Amino acid sequence: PKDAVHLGLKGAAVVGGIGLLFAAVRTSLARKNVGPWAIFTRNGKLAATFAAVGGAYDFTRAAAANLREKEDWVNNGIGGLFAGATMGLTTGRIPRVLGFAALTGVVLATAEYAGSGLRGVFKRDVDEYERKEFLRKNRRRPIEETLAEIGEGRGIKPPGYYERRAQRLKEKYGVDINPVCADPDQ
Amino acid sequence: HEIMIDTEFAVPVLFKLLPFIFTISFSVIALTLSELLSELVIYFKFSRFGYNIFGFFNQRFLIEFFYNKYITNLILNLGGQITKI
Amino acid sequence: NRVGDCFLTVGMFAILWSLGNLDYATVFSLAPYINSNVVIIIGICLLIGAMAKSSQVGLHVWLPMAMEGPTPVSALIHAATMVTA
Amino acid sequence: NVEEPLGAAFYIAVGGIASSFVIYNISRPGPNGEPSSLHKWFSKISDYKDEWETRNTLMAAALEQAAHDKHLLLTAER
Amino acid sequence: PTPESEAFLAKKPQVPPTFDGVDYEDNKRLKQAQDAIIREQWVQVMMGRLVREELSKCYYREGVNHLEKCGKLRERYLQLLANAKVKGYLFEQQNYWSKEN
Amino acid sequence: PKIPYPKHVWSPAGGWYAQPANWKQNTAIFGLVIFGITAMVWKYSAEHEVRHKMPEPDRFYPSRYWVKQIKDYERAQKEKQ
Amino acid sequence: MSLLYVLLIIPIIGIFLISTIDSFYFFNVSYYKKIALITTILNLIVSLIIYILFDFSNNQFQFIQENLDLSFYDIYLGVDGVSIYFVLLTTIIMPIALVSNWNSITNNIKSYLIIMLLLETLLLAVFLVLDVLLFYIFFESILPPLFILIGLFGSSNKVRASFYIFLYTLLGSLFLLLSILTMSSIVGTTYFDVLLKSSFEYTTQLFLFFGIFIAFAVKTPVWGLNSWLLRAHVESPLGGSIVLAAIVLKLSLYGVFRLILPILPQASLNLTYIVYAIGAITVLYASFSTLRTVDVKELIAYSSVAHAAIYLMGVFSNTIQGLEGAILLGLAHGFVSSGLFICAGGILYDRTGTRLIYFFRGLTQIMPLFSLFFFILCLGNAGTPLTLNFVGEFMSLYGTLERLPIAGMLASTSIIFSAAYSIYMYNRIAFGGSVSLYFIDCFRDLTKREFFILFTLVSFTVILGIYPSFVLDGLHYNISSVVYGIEPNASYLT
Amino acid sequence: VVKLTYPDRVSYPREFEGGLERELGGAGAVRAFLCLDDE
Amino acid sequence: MAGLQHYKIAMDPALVRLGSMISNRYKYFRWTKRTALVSFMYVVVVPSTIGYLAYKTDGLWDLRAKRRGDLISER
Amino acid sequence: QYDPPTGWLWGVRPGEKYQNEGWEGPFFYGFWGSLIVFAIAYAYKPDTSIQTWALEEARRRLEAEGILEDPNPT
Amino acid sequence: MYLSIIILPLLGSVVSGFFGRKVGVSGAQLITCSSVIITTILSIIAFFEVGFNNIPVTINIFRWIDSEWFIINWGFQYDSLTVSM
Ligand SMILES: CCCCCCCCCCCCCCCCCC(=O)OC[C@H](COP(=O)([O-])OCC[N+](C)(C)C)OC(=O)CCCCCCCCCCCCCCCCC
Ligand SMILES: CCCCCCCCCCCCCCCCCC(=O)OC[C@H](COP(=O)(O)OCCN)OC(=O)CCCCCCCCCCCCCCCCC
Repeated sequence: PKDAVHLGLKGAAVVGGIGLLFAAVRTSLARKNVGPWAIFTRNGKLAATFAAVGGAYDFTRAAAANLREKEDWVNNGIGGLFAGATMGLTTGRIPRVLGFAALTGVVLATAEYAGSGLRGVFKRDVDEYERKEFLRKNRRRPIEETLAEIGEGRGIKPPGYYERRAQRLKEKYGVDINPVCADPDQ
Repeated sequence: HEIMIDTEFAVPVLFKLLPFIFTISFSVIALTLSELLSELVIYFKFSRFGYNIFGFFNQRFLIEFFYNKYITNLILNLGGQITKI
Repeated sequence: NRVGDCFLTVGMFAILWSLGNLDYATVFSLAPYINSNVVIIIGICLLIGAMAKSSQVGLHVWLPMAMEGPTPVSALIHAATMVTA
Repeated sequence: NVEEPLGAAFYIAVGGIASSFVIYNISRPGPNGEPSSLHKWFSKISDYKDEWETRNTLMAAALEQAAHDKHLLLTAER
Repeated sequence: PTPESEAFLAKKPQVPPTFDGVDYEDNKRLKQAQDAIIREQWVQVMMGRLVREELSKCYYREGVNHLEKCGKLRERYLQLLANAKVKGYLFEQQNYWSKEN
Repeated sequence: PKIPYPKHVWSPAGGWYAQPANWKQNTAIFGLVIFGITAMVWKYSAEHEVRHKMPEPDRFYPSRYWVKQIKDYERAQKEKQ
Repeated sequence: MSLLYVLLIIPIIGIFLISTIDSFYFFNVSYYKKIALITTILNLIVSLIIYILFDFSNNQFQFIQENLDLSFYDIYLGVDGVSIYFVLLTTIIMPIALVSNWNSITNNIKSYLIIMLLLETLLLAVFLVLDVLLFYIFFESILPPLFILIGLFGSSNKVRASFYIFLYTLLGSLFLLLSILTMSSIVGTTYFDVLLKSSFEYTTQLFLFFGIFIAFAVKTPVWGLNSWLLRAHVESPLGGSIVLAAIVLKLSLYGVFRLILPILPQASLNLTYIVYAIGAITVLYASFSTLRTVDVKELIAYSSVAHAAIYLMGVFSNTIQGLEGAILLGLAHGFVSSGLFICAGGILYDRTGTRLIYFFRGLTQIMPLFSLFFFILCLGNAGTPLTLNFVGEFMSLYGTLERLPIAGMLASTSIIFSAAYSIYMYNRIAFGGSVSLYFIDCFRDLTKREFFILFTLVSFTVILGIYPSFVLDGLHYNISSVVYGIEPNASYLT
Repeated sequence: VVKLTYPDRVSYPREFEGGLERELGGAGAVRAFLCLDDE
Repeated sequence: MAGLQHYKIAMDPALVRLGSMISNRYKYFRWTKRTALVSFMYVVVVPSTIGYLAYKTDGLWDLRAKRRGDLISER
Repeated sequence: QYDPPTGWLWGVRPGEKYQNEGWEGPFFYGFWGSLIVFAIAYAYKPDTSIQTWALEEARRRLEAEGILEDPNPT
Repeated sequence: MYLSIIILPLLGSVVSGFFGRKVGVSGAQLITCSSVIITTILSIIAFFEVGFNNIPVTINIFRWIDSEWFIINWGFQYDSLTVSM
């Protein structure tokens, strides 16, 4: 388990701090003699918007892990989905709320599923020659291994298919399979 | 599925000749209603009951009306939506 | 008629699926033995095709409108031969 | 008083049907199931008794080995 | 039996229709097996086609009496129709199976 | 009366009131062509038809005069006693 | 020298002659077009010779040349039954497409001929290469010439059309390339006779399927990824349109038989319901919008979308008849869409300068020869029996039905709706009153040129509609190799 | 109205020796009435 | 007007203007409740319905050589 | 009363004759000539279809069973 | 004769349609009516051969569609229903 509120606060701080930095650059780059307190008067919304998004991101992903009791890539998706919605909330247009949510959710989930090399990669630390060798000539597999993942039917009828179907049909419809004979003399 | 034996022997004679009795009589009824009467059918036509009956059967149970409204024009409007929206 | 053609095609597809081909001798030699639900699927399918070509109440509207052709067409095509397909 | 000639399309259709009948008849294997003079030529030119299999096998093994070499070079230990 | 034609022998498989004990690095031997599985499926299929042809002749021969005189071909065709199908080699190339399992 | 129409429009079926002066001669050739093709079709049919019962000798069955299957049977059946 | 290399070399020679003959003789542009046409005839003659020698029941690639000089990217050429008919379609279509533009290309004629000749070489190389990465290289190579062809010879909206087809195809192809590169890394090559023996693990297959499917759905195209076609197939010059709909749409279909069926069997079978929902949706949506399309060339372009949905569903049927029917429909679509584009983009457009349906009516009265071929073509588009279109639609539809009945039943509704838009478009143009009162001048009927490109295309669809064995006999053995499955008493013989 | 007033069958169903069982295709196919339950 | 000289056509300005509106209509699409509902129905709902039905009936039935005493159902 | 058959085939007015655009030679003699030749060549092409080979083996196997009569008995 | 019934009306149709300019109005009527009347006589003869003598006639010319299990021929069967129709 994890504290969604506590983790969300840290998320708001990290990205609000970055937003505050970008707020300072806008204030520094102002042309008119506005002053040092332009940080929270003109550009203040920028820092607030950044704190709102990264806080929402860290809250909803932390909450998503707590609700599902799982730690997988999906949680980064809903976190981005909520963070993107918060980004679009500032514009005030419903399509931008959804579209911005979708992009943030998709991008952040895709990065987490594939493990983007932004900070390190999943180092195999194994014999790569043996890995590629095994995948290369694994030409024939046990049939059950295939059947475990595509199943029976749809043209996949391994030997003994009919006996199992006979058994399967009896357990469901309560009917014994006795096909008729086309030859009167039998 | 054989019925022909019962059709030849089991059918009562009244129901065998019933079409001919009806044919030979409604022909008299139809031929008398015209060229002798000719106002009675008119009285029926100019009744609201008869007027509606006449129109409904003249308009073929309104099938072409309902087919055109809810099938043909339905497909054309589906295409209009797909192309435009 | 193409609406009825679509149902006739699925019925042919159902015959092919069950019996391996669609020549008359094969179908009629194996008919007593095939699954009774299969016979219904094929039978209903070829009944709907028959409805359109023989202008039964569901798919009838074309035949009255076919009277727009020259008169010898109505006698030959839409009264005597093709309506009987 | 104008006369309409049969036209070139008449001779293509009639000639094509006549030519199809003639060409089909002369191309038959004859009363016995023996190939004609031209039948033996077409069978001979497109023989390839084992040519495709021989060449295909040689190429498959060569690209097999080439993949082996690249796998060796690409997975070499740093 | 009908003699095996000169053309027929040129395409007759020299290997059994199986993938057991076949070295997949041997290109020639693998393609030989694939050809044998494919050809065997077609033979079973073409067998049904010939049975159907005989059934067709007896139906038009026995007429009313076909329901009684064509049963032997009738049974044969249904058995072939229930069993023969061109399924390819590629499931059996990728999936080995044992009877003792 | 008869409708007016453009004389520049060429149609394979003739056009509007088309009858060439030589229509009988042309009809004779085409009918001859039709006979020739039909005869070829007749020859094919009389050789490739299949029957499973043959007609009785005294019955009106004119195909017995050209169909190969029946002609062979009748010729072979004449060898009796 | 292999006959397959001769196939790729002849058009390059014609390009060389076209670009140099000014130094041996102001040369008339008729000479240029004569060179290009004879170049396509010789390429067709070579493909006919190959087919006469081709063997129908060999699982070895035929007419291959040994290299023994391996490099990083070597062009290996080979042919079997599942590619031989696409090669024939390309070599028959290309001369007809050249004659269809004989008069309508008035400026930059040398550039037009060189692009079409280069297109011939590149499209042929797609069908003949024996390596999966070679397939991508030829598949993508046709884009710059196609971009230039549209932009130099297209109609008023040619810029937007040229950009759409380039960016759509590139975007989809980039997802296919990532799929191909993953295969190349696992197996060590993409040569067919090596990769087809590999057995990718199921999760790898799923993510390989996505990426190859994204590209093939952009190129089919499926409905919703098809606005590039509605632009490019309309704005293109007539010869460009014939090549784009007769051969370029067929690339994704032949691509399924090389890139999905042998190496992704488990992902293909597990995802067929997603493929079938998209193919079913495409069949209905495209049909309804075709019924409301008022640009005559756009209407013929949209019907290509509906037909390609049926061959796509037939190719995922995993049944012999569905797979053969898919190839049969692909070929029949090539003859019919070529003829209908000639009728609209080449006969109506040249005479009127417009493509709007509202201006046409009663053309039969003055153009009987056009209306006769146009009607036969519209029956082919409706899949009328005696055309190769019925044989392909029936076999494709039967395989789709047997694989997934609800998807086949919806796909079958095409028999009703293809008739609807084909008959509706025929009636409004050829029939539907006397000759349109918008025509100030009278119109001449088909010229000899127009007659003999329509007659030739109509000849192919009808002859193959009556004897489709001419293609099926060379398809049966090779197409067996892409089926996935087993019978219980037929498999594992001892 | 028809359901309330439609006559009962006025003849016993026709019977067939052996039910024509062999000539109707054997026990695998459908046969004719033969000393079965009444109707 | 487009390369080769074509025949004189009484090009009706209203019909030409209608043709121009159809080519340029994409430039004026907007998201409204109506357009979003229609777009969602055609793109999501109906396809997902066919997809769900195709999913649930995949492998349900087989007709081949099914006799009396057998079932079309396989699953 | 009937009219004489009229009309300008290929739009050639009755005074003049058809003018060749330059495509007719290659298309009629090269394109169509080659297709006609190929069709004749195709009559003499040997049958290499899987059906022909498989029918012959199927006939022998059904001769082995009591289905087909053996022309060469034992 | 049995094939000649099939192709004779088709032959007249292509002369009437694709060579109308050659035969004109009267030639077209003479060829079509002749080609249909001759077919009708052969049909009456066929009705006696097939129906009265109970000899069905099978005719197969060339295969139409040949795929694994489906073999559809250009083939015709004459039986009692055929000659009745
Ligand atoms: C399915 C594709 C086609 C395969 C079959 C190919 C044709 C086989 C032969 C068909 C019979 C012969 C047709 C003759 C042509 C009709 C008369 C004619 O010349 O038209 C010109 C006529 C000329 O008529 P006109 O001679 O009266 O000239 C004056 C009339 N106007 C004013 C128009 C000039 O053009 C038309 O008026 C009608 C245009 C449409 C033509 C209709 C096509 C006829 C062929 C139908 C094909 C049948 C397919 C069968 C269905 C498939 C089976 C499942
Ligand atoms: C709307 C159109 C629909 C068309 C449907 C397609 C047709 C199917 C329905 C009709 C079937 C009839 C076909 C003809 C059957 C017989 C073919 C034939 O001509 O056979 C004769 C010839 C030699 O016979 P052979 O096979 O050698 O027998 C000995 C074997 N040991 O064998 C040959 O090889 C000769 C081949 C020559 C061509 C055959 C004749 C064609 C007749 C039809 C032509 C119609 C077009 C007319 C064109 C205009 C004519 C004025």
